[PDB]
Amino acid sequence: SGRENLYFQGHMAAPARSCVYYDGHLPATRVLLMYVRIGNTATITARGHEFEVEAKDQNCKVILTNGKQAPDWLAAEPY
Repeated sequence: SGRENLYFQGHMAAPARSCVYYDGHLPATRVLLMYVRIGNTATITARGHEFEVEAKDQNCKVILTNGKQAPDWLAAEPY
């Protein structure tokens, strides 16, 4: 609880200018859907549901270009 100590610089999602869409509730159970270039749109079909996304920024939120919010299981991380 109370020990102000630093945390190691660890492997995190690095802004690699591509958003990689995964079906994953966690960054562990993630299933590789596709790689989208930052600044491009992509129809993500998962479970027979198409999510038209736009890889807005290299933080890689899953923001649908159709105006929707995606399910919690739909993740994106920069490659």
